[PDB]
Amino acid sequence: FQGLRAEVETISKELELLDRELCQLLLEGLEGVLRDQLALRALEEAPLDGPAGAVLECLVLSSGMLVPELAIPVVYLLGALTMLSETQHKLLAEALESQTLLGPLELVGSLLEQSAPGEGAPAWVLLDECGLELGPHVCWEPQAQGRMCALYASLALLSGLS
Amino acid sequence: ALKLCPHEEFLRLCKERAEEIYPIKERNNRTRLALIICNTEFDHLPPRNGADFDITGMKELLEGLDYSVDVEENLTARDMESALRAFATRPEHKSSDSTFLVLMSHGILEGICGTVHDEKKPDVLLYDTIFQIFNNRNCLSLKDKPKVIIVQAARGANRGELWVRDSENLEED
Amino acid sequence: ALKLCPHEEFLRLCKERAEEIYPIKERNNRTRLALIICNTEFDHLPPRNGADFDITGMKELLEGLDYSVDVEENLTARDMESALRAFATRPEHKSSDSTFLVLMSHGILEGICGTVHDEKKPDVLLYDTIFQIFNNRNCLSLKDKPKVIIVQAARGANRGELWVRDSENLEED
Amino acid sequence: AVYKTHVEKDFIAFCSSTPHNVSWRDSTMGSIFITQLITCFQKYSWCCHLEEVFRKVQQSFETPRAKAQMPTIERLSMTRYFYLFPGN
Amino acid sequence: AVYKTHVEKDFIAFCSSTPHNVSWRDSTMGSIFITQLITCFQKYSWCCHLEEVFRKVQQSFETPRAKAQMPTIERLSMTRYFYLFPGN
Repeated sequence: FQGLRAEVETISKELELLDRELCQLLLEGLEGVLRDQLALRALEEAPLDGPAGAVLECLVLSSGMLVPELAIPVVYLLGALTMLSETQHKLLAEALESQTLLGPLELVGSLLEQSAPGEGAPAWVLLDECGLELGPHVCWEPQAQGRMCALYASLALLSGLS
Repeated sequence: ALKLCPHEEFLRLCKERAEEIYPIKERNNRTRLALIICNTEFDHLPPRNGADFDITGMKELLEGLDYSVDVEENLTARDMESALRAFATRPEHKSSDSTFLVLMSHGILEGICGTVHDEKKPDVLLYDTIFQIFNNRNCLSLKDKPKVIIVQAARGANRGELWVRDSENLEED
Repeated sequence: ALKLCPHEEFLRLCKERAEEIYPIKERNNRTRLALIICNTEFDHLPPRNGADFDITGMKELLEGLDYSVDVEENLTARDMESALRAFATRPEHKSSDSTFLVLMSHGILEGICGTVHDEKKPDVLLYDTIFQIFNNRNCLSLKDKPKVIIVQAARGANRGELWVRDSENLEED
Repeated sequence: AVYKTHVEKDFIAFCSSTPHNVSWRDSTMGSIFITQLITCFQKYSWCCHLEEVFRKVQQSFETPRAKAQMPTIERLSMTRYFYLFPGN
Repeated sequence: AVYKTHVEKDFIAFCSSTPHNVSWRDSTMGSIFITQLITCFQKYSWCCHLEEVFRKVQQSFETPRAKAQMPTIERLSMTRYFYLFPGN
């Protein structure tokens, strides 16, 4: 967990250096990329417009060249988001629009620390999409570790822009 | 190379800007002193390789400005404080008109790091300590004389760059 | 009275020192803003008597320098911070070229005191907070524009006088 | 497009007293620091930039009439000279 | 007799980076801050005082290529201009 949190902070610290207006335009573009997976599949091949087009305008210069100091953090965020389902993606943007990322990030970090190896609750939804047995319930199944670690990165990186 | 000031402009400035500029001792009877402290090797911090180039450059520059340059390398916070108080007590400043203090090491916002500095074992010299050493109370030979403190120590771990709408072979101190 | 620079020297200076001086927006289409914060009455400190004369003097001076002067008095540390972000977010700075921030209160090496400040109950606005508010990250309308912070608050409270070999009716801030 | 810039730039702070020291202010006259600053601005703004005016202030504070204080400049990030050009 | 003087006076500190920020250094070329300061001294010492030379340094650090740095002046207590007069 400590090595995972350090791997997250090495990118979260470098995304705090992005501008306030650029963080809002990046957040607006990613919330738009949510609704349309047509933008998600084009990252591996990668001017354009739209949700990913707005994100593209955030990470290019006057000549359109990529900024590796800013493209790599976005590549790492998309790499942690691909391990999650579209239901988890849409619930993450629900937490984005509600601007209450402190609660779920705190709970995921507290769980992730303990695990060294209910119905109608988004966290439970979130945990049901992860693959846990819901009903305290400290019982942890390792089959969902990677998605929860990717969820933690999908949470902390957004808090770095909050 | 370091360009020199012609004799005309030096004297004209001394005539027409007497009360606005700091006085100068006679070149014949002057003893300008400067001090350089530079920590390059550490036990828990990456090495500051290449600082030797900065040491010789500053030393040669200050020598061109007619300064006797003292050099200290790789010291602890106690040794750095002791070296500073020893430099402040040297009597040649009575025959001097100014001084330079070139500090080069890792640092934080509070001050400059020593050789054996760590987050758990902090070995740091505060910037306020320097001004305390060279103020008019502890150093009386440099009263009413310029005191130039040129430091190179990063003061935070955050980069100092942003991004606004419209080489790479260097280490970080 | 405030003497003015003739138009000729203004135009010549901008011509011969273009890359060395900060640019100026045309006086006709300019919206220079300045901010004054001044705490005079406190709950645990004596009041900064006469401060207003300083208040009126600074206001008239900045108006002579073609600045629209907003004035705030007797705020808490939270209220002072809130007023500062509100001033930093004002859109007239996009049509301005500079800004002034005049703050008058008692202060500590760390910053400036509010109205409800005490040793056990500190109400203090930090200097670092100001730079955080008006840096290029939080304030983008004042990018590449001068930012003048004129403060009057002793930061140590230990008299700043000595004695070396060779009126008085005022309170202390 | 996007370009690189600094986080901190073009800053200048003029404090009434040196660190750990007292700033003075008179009940009948206001504060000495502000009074001298206003006087130096009235006399030198038309020909000296802001930083040069701050020197004229400090020049007036060399010998201490009665109380002794020295205004100091801190966190100076300006890369250019700021001429105010009064009347322009 | 005995007279009054200030506790702090005639100080000037030139730091390689703004607060909370990183200073850079190249193995083969030394440090960017020291190299620029030395170059500005070689080019402007004979006609510009110490503070004016420091401005020339900051001007060279205005627009930033690759990594961005801004050397800042702090605790400026000088009441006069310090011309070095190289060669005199």
